[PDB]
Amino acid sequence: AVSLDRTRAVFDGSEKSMTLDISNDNKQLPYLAQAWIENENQEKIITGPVIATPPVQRLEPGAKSMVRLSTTPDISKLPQDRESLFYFNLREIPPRSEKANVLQIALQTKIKLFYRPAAIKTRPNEVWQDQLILNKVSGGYRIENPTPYYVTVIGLGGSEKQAEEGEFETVMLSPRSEQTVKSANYNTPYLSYINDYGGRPVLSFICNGSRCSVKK
Amino acid sequence: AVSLDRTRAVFDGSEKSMTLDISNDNKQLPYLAQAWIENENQEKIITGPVIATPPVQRLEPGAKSMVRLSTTPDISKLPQDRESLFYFNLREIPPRSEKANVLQIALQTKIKLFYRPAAIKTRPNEVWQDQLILNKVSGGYRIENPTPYYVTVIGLGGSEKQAEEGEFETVMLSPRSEQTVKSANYNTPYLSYINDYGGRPVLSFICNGSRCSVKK
Amino acid sequence: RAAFHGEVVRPACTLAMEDAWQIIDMGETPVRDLQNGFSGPERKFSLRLRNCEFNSQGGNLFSDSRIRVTFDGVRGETPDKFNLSGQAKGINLQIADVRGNIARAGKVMPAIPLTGNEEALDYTLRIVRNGKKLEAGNYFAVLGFRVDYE
Amino acid sequence: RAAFHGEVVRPACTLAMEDAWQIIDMGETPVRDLQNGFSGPERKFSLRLRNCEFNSQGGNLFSDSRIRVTFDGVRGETPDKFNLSGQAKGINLQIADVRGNIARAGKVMPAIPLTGNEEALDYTLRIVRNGKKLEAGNYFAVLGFRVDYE
Ligand SMILES: [Co+2]
Repeated sequence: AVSLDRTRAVFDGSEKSMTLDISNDNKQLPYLAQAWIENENQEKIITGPVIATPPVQRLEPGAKSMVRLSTTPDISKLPQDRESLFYFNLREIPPRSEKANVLQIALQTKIKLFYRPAAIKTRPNEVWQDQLILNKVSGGYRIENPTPYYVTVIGLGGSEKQAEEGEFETVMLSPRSEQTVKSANYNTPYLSYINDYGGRPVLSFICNGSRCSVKK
Repeated sequence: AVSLDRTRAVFDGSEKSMTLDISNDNKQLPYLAQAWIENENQEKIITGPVIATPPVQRLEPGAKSMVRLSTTPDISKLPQDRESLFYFNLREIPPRSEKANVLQIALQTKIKLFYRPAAIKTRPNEVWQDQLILNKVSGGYRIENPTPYYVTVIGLGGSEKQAEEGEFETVMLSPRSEQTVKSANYNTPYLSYINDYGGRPVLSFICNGSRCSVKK
Repeated sequence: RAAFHGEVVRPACTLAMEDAWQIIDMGETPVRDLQNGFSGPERKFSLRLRNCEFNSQGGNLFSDSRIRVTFDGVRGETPDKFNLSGQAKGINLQIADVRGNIARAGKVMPAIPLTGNEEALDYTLRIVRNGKKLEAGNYFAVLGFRVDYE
Repeated sequence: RAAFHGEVVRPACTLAMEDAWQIIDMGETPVRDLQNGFSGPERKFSLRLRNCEFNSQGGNLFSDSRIRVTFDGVRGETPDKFNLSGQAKGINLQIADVRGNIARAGKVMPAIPLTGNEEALDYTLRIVRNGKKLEAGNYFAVLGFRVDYE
């Protein structure tokens, strides 16, 4: 019943807080909504450096509200030249029915929360994902992410259609890192990723030996 | 040579400052760029409540830079339940040529700068312009703007195409105000306005006697 | 449409079910079926995920692994069972997707292609034994359906 | 194209001219033409406004009054003339749009339909008398072309 307005959140480190719109889409009953944050290892945190308010709130049927994300002083301890990963959680508490022998479902929404320090703030629609490099190796590719942002790769094939629809085990590369993915070899590999807006652009790559980089 | 990234600026009163990207599009010569703010009556202000930095800066050929807008403490004195109008100015100073008998052109860009207090902050793509009301009178219409925002009307005709292309003397309504516009009578008037993004949406109106309101 | 406009993002999915309480009626404790060595009757329940453009040209968020779903609850007798609350004793819950994959508490469900091109996730539950003495009585269970977004 | 993306706004126009110095050569002081009671020869100069999608389906920012242009400078002898700098004496500047409308310092130019569907604003200037004794010599003038956005 309770839903969130986005599939990922980017916290602009140049501001003190931001808000996320939530909504009880059930127009008959009231639902409660709890929110909390988790660190990069999906472990719950309560005292900072990022807090969510309110932790719990009642939503009347069809009601709209929001959850505010704010930082504590300790936020400054995070790296300022790369993103830091957190997770935002919105779990509903359905109205208690006293029906016998029933099962009740409570939705929990968990999205990535990227803390993006001011030094690497981006302009709307900026594209850094085109800096990825694919290195052919046994079994597939070793993808390199030299950028200061997390990059979520959702597709990799021999064509655009294949990158968007081909079966691929989603993987997320931390800033300045590299990971290996099992994959068939592709003459001109195409790669798809998820951007800040929940969109899925496709990138065209060109190879030279075992090293592939984005079409200039 | 020097250009600005937008045709209007909205200063979110919930933040302390914002930046505007500028650019020397001349790839051969260096141009200087001065920036300043003006109040609602287009009179220059220098000490606040809104300041532009830097006031002057040198731009190498093809160089990109920006101007930062920030508020002073006096900003709090402005109304918090409606927008306040300012103007942002970007005037270039072309490189001095010492050619005889010449005329040199220096572009000056002047855009509206809407200070939007936190209490009336808006969500992306929010539409309040559909709250306008048209009242038929001698010569044309008396347009009412009951919203807390400035509304710039650029079109008014008997059809969508007429609202977008018809000849119309652009007018801007201050928050909570009304103005009269000379116009022919239209069975189902259509009105066009300019939004925060420089876009020009069209609104469909329905009349009842002399009072017309947006199609429900 | 408009060439110039504000930020537009994909919202997260909102979960909907036939019942406004997001409840699945399990029926009286199937003692007869249980004692005979079987499991209680199956109860279907569909979870519709809306407002998130769940379906795309050639797939959907779930099948393509763009979202990962997990049923959260208390493990029962075996990893393939969920514990139940209430007076009743001797019974556990079991959940399976449209291909027979049995859900394990806190363990992600395998991505699989959907059928019917419906914008919904269909599951089936049934009551099973937990290795304890059967004791009829009302039972209850609140399960968390967690959607992790990539 | 993309259904989900960041804010995209119409940028302001960037002014471009044939000369990298954004200069118009006026030629030697036309004493002959002046003394004869005429005005110096005409010099055309086009101002191209780019990057702002100047042209639309059935119009353009200028003709539709979406932007207003004004030539800023020092008033000369009459409101229809601009003062000139330099050694020369006895001369003023005059600017006119494609229909003969003479620009007045700090006064907005009238909106009019454009010809050629070109994404440019074309003006014509010429030297005129200012009611003072003619004194040949180099002259100069920096004029501001102000674009106010609605
Ligand atoms: Co768009």
